[PDB]
Amino acid sequence: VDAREMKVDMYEKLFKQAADLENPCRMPGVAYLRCLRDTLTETQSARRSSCL
Amino acid sequence: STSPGLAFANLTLLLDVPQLPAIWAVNAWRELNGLFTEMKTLAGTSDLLYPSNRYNPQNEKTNRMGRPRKYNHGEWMFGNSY
Amino acid sequence: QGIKTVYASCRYRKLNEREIISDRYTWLHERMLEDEVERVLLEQVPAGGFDKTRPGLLLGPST
Amino acid sequence: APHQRAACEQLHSEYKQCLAKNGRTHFSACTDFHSKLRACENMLGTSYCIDEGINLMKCTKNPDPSFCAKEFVAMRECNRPQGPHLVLSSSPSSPPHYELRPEVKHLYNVDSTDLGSAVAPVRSKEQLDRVADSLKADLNLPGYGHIPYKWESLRPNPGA
Amino acid sequence: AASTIPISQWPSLLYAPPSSPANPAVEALPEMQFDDLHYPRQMLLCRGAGYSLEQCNRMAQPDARVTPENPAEKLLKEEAVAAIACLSQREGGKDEQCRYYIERMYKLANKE
Amino acid sequence: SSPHMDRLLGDLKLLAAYDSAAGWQEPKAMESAFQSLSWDDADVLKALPQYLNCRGEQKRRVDFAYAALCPRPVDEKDPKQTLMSLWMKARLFSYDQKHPFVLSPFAA
Amino acid sequence: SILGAEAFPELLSKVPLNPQMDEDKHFNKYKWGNEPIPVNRRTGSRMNSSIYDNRNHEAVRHPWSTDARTFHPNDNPEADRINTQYSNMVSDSFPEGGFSDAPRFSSNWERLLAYHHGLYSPEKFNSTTKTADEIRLAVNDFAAKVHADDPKNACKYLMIEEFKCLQSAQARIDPQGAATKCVKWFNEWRQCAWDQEKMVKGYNYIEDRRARKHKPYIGAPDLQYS
Ligand SMILES: CCCCCCCCCCCCCCCCCC(=O)OC[C@H](COP(=O)([O-])OCC(O)COP(=O)([O-])OC[C@@H](COC(=O)CCCCCCCCCCCCCCCCC)OC(=O)CCCCCCCCCCCCCCCCC)OC(=O)CCCCCCCCCCCCCCCCC
Ligand SMILES: CCCCCCCCCCCCO[C@@H]1O[C@H](CO)[C@@H](O[C@H]2O[C@H](CO)[C@@H](O)[C@H](O)[C@H]2O)[C@H](O)[C@H]1O
Ligand SMILES: CCCCCCCCCCCCO[C@@H]1O[C@H](CO)[C@@H](O[C@H]2O[C@H](CO)[C@@H](O)[C@H](O)[C@H]2O)[C@H](O)[C@H]1O
Repeated sequence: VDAREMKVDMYEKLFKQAADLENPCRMPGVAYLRCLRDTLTETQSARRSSCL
Repeated sequence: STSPGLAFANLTLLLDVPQLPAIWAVNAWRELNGLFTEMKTLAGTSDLLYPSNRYNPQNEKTNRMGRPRKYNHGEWMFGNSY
Repeated sequence: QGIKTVYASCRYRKLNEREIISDRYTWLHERMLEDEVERVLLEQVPAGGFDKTRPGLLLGPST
Repeated sequence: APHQRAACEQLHSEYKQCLAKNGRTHFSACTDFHSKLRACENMLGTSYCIDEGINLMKCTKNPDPSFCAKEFVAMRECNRPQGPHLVLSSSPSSPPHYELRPEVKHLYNVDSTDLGSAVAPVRSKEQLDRVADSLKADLNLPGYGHIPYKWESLRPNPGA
Repeated sequence: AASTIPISQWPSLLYAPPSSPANPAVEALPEMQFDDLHYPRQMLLCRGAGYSLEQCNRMAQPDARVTPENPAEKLLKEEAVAAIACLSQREGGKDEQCRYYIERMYKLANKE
Repeated sequence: SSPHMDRLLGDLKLLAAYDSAAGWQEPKAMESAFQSLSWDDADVLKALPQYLNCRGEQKRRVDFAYAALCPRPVDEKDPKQTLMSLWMKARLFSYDQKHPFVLSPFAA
Repeated sequence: SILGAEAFPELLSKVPLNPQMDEDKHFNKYKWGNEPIPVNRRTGSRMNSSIYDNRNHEAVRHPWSTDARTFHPNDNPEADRINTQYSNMVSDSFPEGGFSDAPRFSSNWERLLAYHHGLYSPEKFNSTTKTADEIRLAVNDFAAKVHADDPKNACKYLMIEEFKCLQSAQARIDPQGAATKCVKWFNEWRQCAWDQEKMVKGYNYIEDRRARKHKPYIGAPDLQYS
C-alpha cells in the first residue's frame, strides 16, 4: 500500500508539472488520480468499476 | 509613607507583588513538567520527544506536526520509519 | 541551574544523534519505496527495450 | 528455474517479515536466512543487500561521528534494481572519492564520473587564500580593497 | 465624501462595491460565471470519444453553469406581470402610474 | 423597417444608461431610461408569460444569451431591475421562438 | 425610408448615456454636471514609471513609429469622486480604450520578428481594458478550476488572490506594473507551499531552552506562542 501511494504521488507530481490550469485534461487527470488514491486498498477489478 | 511622586512605584508594587506567588507557581509547574517529560524519555518512546518544545504529538500514527504519517500502512524491514 | 544545564547538554547531544539517524532512516524508507516502484515498472518495458531512435507516437505525416 | 526464482522470492519476503517483526535492535536473530540467501544470489545472479543492511543496523546503535552516512548511501544504492549508480571508490589513496557509473552518466549533470571527495576539506590558511585569490581573479573587479577613508591613527588598522 | 479608491483596493472594490441606487447582489457576485471554454471543451471531448463534427454539433448544448436566475422571477411572478401590464398601458409609469404595483413588490421583497 | 434590431439596440443603450446613472447617482436620468424602455411591444408582452413558464433547452439558450448580454446578477430586491431583466429575457425568447439561436462557433 | 427610426430612444427621449453625452447634447438631466475626462487620460502611450530609470515619464520605445504623447495618471484628484465604481476608477491609471501605441505592420515577417524578439503581443497592443464583470467572470472560473484541482490545499485562496490582483491591475496591457502589485501574493503562496509541505512531511527542529531574559520585566506577562 505504501508503494502504491508513492506511485500515485509520482503520477500526480508528473502530471501536474506537465499540465497547467489552462490545460483541459488537467481536471480529468487529477480526478482519476484522486479516485486511485481513494481506491488504493483494493484490487484492479474492483477499482475499474469506480474509476472508469 | 508615600507621596504623589511615588505613584509609579506604588502602582507597580500593588500590581506586581501579588503576582509573585503566581510567577513562582508557574516556574514550579514548568519544572515539574520538565521532570515528567524526562522521566517519560528515560522510560522510552517510539519517536523522540523535543524537551524544550511546547507540544509533542508524534506517535506511531502521527507526525511531529499533528498530521498522519505518510507511508505507514505497511511494515518495514528496518523497523520504524523514523 | 548548572546541574540542569549539564543534564540538558547530555540529553540534547543524545537527541541530536537520534534525530539525525531518524531523518536518514525516513529518507531511506522513501528511497526504498521508489526502488520498489521502479522494479515493478521495469516489468512493463517490452522485450528488447525501447526503440530510442524513433518516436513512440507518430502523430502526423512527413511528406 | 522459475520454480526456484519464486521460492527464493518467497524466502526473501519471509526474511523481510521476520526482520520487521524482530526490529532493527534485535537483528542477530534472523541470521538463519543468510545460508539460503547467499546461495540464491550465487545462483540467480541477484543481490539482496544483506551485508549492507546488517552493517547499517550494527552502526546505527553504535554510531560513527559521520552518523553512518556511508552505510546509508551504500544501502540506498544497493537496493536499486539495475545496480548502484553512485559508489565509493576503493583506492590506495588516503581520501576516498564518490564515483559515478558510466552507463548512468547521461542521467546526471556532470562532466566526469568523479563527484569529489567523500570527506570535507581540512581548515587551511593556504587553501583559504587560494580560493579567495581564485574568486578575485574570476570576478575582476577594480575597487576591491580600496579604502576611501580610514580612521586616523598610528595603528595601521584601527579596530580590526 | 466619495473618496478616491487607489489601485491597491480594486480587488475588494470588485466584490464589495459601494452603495448605489441600483446595487447588484454582492452575496452572489462570486457566483457570476460565463465559460468561454464551454463549446471548445465539448467539441474536444466528443471528438476524442470518436464522434464527427456533425454529431458533435447536433449533441452540443448551451452552458448551464451560468449566473443563477433571479428568484424574484418565480416568487413575484404575478406582481411582476401586473406591473409590466401597468407600464405597457401607462407609458412606462410616467408621473407615478405604477407606484401601486412597484410598492407592493418592494414591500414584499424588503419587509422593512 | 427593422423594428426588432432597432428595439434591441435601444434597450441595450437604455440598460447601459441606467447603469451609468446609478453609478453617478442620477434618479432623474435612470427613471427617464426606465420609462423609455419600450414597454409597448405586443410581441414581447405576449412572450413574457411564455418565458415565465418555459423549461429546458429553450430556457437554457435564452439564459445563455442573457448572461452574455447582462452577466451581472441584479439585486433580488429592486423591482425595476427585475422588470427590465424580465423584459429583455422576453424579447430574446420571442426572437428565439421565431428563429432559434445558434450559439456555437462550430456550425454549418 | 429612413435609417434607424426606433433605435435612438436616447435621442427621442432626452436620455443621456453618460454625463459627457448629457453635457454635449444639452439634455441637462445630470444634477451634478460633468467634469470632462481630459485627453491625456482618455488616450496616450505607455510610459516608464520608476524614478530609478533614466527615461522616467518618457514613452516606451518600440520598433515601429509611435506617438510619444503619454497617458497621464490622475495625481491630484478632486475630493468628491461621486462615481467610485471600477468604471470610473480605472480611468485614473489606464485608458479604457487602451493605449495609442498599436502597430499596423506592413508585412507578416515584421510581426513575426517583433514577437520572436519579445516586442509585440496582440493580447497587449490590440485590446481595451477589462470591465469589472469580465474580471469577475475570469476570477470565478479560475477559482472553480483551482477548487476542483485541490480542495484540501491551504494556498488556494492565495493563488486566487494573485490572479484577481493581476486581472484588476490589467496585466494583459500592463504586465510589469501588475506584477509589481501581485508578487506579494506570489511570495505568500510560496511560503504557504513550504508550510503545507512541512506539515505533511513532519519537519521540526530542536528548540533551545528558554533565555534568561525572555521577559524584559518580571511583572510582564509572557504570552505563550505555539
Ligand atoms: C594646559 C593643560 C595641559 C595641556 C597638555 C595636555 C595634552 C597632553 C598630551 C600631549 C601629547 C600630544 C601628542 C603629540 C604628538 C602627536 C600626536 C597627536 O597629537 O595626536 C593626538 C590628537 C590627534 O590625533 P589623530 O589626529 O586622531 O591621529 C592619531 C591619534 O591621535 C592617535 O592615534 P590612535 O588613535 O591610534 O591612539 C589611540 C589612543 C592612544 O593612546 C592610548 O591608547 C592611551 C593614552 C593615555 C595614556 C595615559 C597615561 C599613561 C599613564 C601611565 C602611568 C600610570 C601610573 C602613573 C600615573 C598615576 C595617575 C595619578 O588614544 C589616544 O590617541 C589618546 C590621545 C590623547 C590626545 C590628548 C587629549 C588632550 C586634548 C587636549 C586637552 C586640552 C586641555 C585644555 C588645555 C587648556 C590650555 C589653555 O591631537 C591632540 O591630542 C592635540 C593635543 C593638543 C594639546 C594642546 C595643549 C594645550 C595647548 C593650548 C593651545 C592654545 C590653542 C588651543 C585651542 C583652545 C584654546 C583655548
Ligand atoms: C517543586 C518543583 C521545583 C520548585 C523550584 C522551581 C524553580 C524554577 C525556577 C528556576 C528558573 C527557571 O527558568 C526557566 O524555566 C524552565 C525551568 O524551570 C526552563 O525552561 C526550559 O527547560 C524546561 C525543562 O524543565 C522545559 O520544560 C521548557 O520547555 C524550557 O523552556 C528554563 O531553562 C529556565 O531558564
Ligand atoms: C582559567 C579558569 C577558567 C574558569 C572557567 C569557568 C567556566 C564556567 C562556565 C559557565 C558557563 C555558563 O554559561 C551559561 O550558563 C547558563 C546556565 O548555567 C546557561 O543557561 C541559561 O541560558 C540558556 C538560554 O539562554 C538556558 O540554559 C537557560 O535559560 C539559562 O539557565 C547559559 O546558556 C550559559 O550561557
